[PDB]
Amino acid sequence: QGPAMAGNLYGRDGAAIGSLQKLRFFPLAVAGGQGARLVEEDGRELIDLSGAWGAASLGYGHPAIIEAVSRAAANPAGASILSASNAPAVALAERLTASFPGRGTHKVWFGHSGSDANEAAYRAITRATGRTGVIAFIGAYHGCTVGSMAFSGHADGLILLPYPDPYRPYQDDPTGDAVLALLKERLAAVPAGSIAAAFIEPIQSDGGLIVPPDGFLRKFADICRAHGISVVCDEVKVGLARSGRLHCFEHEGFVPDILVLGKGLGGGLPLSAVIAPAEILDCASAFAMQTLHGNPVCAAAGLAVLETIEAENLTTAAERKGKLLREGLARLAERHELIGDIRGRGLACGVELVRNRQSREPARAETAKLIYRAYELGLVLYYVGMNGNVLEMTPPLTMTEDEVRHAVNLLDQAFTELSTVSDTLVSQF
Amino acid sequence: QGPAMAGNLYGRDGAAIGSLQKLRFFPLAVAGGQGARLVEEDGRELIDLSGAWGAASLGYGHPAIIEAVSRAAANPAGASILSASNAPAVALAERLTASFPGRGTHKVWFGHSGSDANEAAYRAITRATGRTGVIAFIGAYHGCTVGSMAFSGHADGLILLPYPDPYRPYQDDPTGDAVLALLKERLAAVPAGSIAAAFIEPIQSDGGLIVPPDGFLRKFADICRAHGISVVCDEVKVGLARSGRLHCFEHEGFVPDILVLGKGLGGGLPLSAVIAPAEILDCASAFAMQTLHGNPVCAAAGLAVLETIEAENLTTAAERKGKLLREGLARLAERHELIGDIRGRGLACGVELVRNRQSREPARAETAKLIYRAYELGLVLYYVGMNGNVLEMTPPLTMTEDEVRHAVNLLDQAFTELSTVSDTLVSQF
Ligand SMILES: *Cc1c(COP(=O)(O)O)cnc(C)c1O
Ligand SMILES: *Cc1c(COP(=O)(O)O)cnc(C)c1O
Repeated sequence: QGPAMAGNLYGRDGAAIGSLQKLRFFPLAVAGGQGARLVEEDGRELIDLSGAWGAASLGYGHPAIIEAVSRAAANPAGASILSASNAPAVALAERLTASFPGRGTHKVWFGHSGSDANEAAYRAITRATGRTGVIAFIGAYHGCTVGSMAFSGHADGLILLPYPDPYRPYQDDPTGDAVLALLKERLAAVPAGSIAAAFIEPIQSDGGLIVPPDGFLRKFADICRAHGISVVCDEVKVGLARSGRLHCFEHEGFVPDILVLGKGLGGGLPLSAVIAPAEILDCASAFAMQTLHGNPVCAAAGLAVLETIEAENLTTAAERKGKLLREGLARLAERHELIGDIRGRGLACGVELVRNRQSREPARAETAKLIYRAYELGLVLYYVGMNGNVLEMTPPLTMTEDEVRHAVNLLDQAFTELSTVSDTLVSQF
Repeated sequence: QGPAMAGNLYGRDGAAIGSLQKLRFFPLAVAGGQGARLVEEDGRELIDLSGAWGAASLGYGHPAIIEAVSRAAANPAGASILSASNAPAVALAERLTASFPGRGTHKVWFGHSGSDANEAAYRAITRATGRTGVIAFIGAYHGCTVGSMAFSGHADGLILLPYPDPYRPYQDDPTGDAVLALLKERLAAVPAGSIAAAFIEPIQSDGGLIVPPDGFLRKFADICRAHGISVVCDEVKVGLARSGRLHCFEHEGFVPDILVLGKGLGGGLPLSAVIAPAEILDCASAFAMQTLHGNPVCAAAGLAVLETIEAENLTTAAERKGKLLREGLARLAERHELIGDIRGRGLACGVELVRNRQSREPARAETAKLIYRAYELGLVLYYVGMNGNVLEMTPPLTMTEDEVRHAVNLLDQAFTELSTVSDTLVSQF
């Protein structure tokens, strides 16, 4: 608690920035970055296996993002989509709609964040249908605004379901059929046509990076469509190439009615999008708008991200580098009993820590200590999960094979030195 | 409705972007910009007296914003304030707190938009106090999200008051004392201590650019403080040098408890801020957070805006160029009877149009036609107001004396040729 520490960048953050928006696990204080590496005020370098919770899709200082943002700042097509059309925003909407199977029928709404986008999707669908009921999952993370929290699991007529977890199956049913049956029984108890939409994550993020059982999401989508319920796929976390296909729903044998994007869409700038049927997004005007929505600098960044996914073959990169990561982690699991489950798709990877592999008892304290030690060793990653025991890895898609190796090595050391981290120091955060 | 028009940038915007977030008055379609001028796809240049609703504080392609954003993109301090401190965000918070009279007691929360910021302020104050009641004004524009609309005038325990307008005074009382008296009588009817906060705009934006009567806001603030009600000053529209003082409340003889900033703070990037007492912003953690909040590119832009306000003496510029604008408009009022009132401070200017100066009957249809004709002539401005009859001028602070002249000349022509605009063409929007 001395003056030198209080005067460093982390101490100044405490004195100037309120705690309201902080989610802090260790005293990471960044002054710069390059590739998949962060540089602290003191000059210390770290590998960022978080990639800013997935937002730094192209890592730090990617030349495509430099080029686009500098170009747009020097010759910006205004500042907004609200009261003018602008070139970069329109080009972006065109590209996003062309990427999606509903390209002939769908349009785009632009926001600043995943929270904003999920709020707008819910508001538009309820307006369009005149119904407010909504299905979502327990543990779902759809945002942290009043409008997006109304159907988060982490609104009038909310039905919340368990998300089927192959490692901890609801009703001991590894197929997830018991969750579908539960949904049917819930729907039987409400008036016909009273549910407007279903929000789903195709890999549950904050819930624990939980890939649902084979077939489950297709079946779920079929139940929704049988009731005329719009299926909204929240791909803020696992979209745009991260899963090893461009859209994560490509792994799951269905196409949603509405696709929600964010995080890495902006490559480190604030950008989100909803791709929805024209009838949904055209049901009102001047209805869900913020002044800087569709600003050209952020639109330019989104174009750069899409262009770079193509130019650097990042779908295939994510699939290759995800296999490499998972190989490394499987080697770690030979040596460290704490590792209970390694899961995910592409470069959305979760590692669940347990005190015993038979019982699967969660290792909550151990996880928090692990990530603190990793920070000390020069690797940044966080945890998530209902039980606080799932390491989250969402590195930049451009992270090199060498940086994947180094991160795995640093993680190996963290696991070895877990214990060394004091309870008091960790409970500060 | 032919293919060439449908294939131009405005037509493509209609086919790809939903109407949900649009607020369109004429078919403005922008491909670039420089200074205070926009360039359409077809190459036509326009003077932007809107400045993107106030957001383009430094105009288009300002070198300070180019330099900052390019620098931060090339060496970004991560992407977020949530799970790391970062250098530009901390420096920004420091500068914002130093600018405010509550510098010893206050901290900062960062958002993407004015809507986000107003939502966060309301959530924090209600959490901190355990009270949800709130005072706001009829006609108030605090945002367009579920959380910011809950106390907009354009929440449980909402008291809404008339905003005192010198041109149309409530109860024929030009001082606004009747509105204060009404407030006292409303407060007498609620339980002691049940109102947490009062949101006010120091010039009402969407309401009609309405500068309140001398003394009113100081008196209002005193009533609030007598009841322990936190005073929140929403300066999203008229803050940061636009009024000819750095903070608009400087004209009004009070200091708020909480200051909300947005729009031009980012100079065309999405950035907002709340400056509030530490006890308010420290009352929770992980409570009001979005992944890209405090990202360094947007923080860098905000630093550039603050630095440029200083380096280019933009407070004094706004006061000088606002006098020049108001002189020009006063000349227009000699010739065009429609002009009923010219008001505002600095470069936040409103011109209210009336069918007759004695009766003050609003000229709603005429206003819409006027701005459409102006667009055709090469000037961009919009209207606002309860009666749809207030031209809004919020140009970039860097707009030159020559561009002010040209805009006034183009407006003179618009007024002359109002009639020429067809009802059908204008009612399309
Ligand atoms: C991150 C995330 C959001 C929210 O995005 P923000 O930018 O934090 O508002 C929504 N949905 C999912 C699945 C997410 O991972
Ligand atoms: C523009 C404005 C807002 C909302 O800002 P957005 O960026 O559109 O969310 C809030 N308050 C006032 C006074 C405004 O002018």
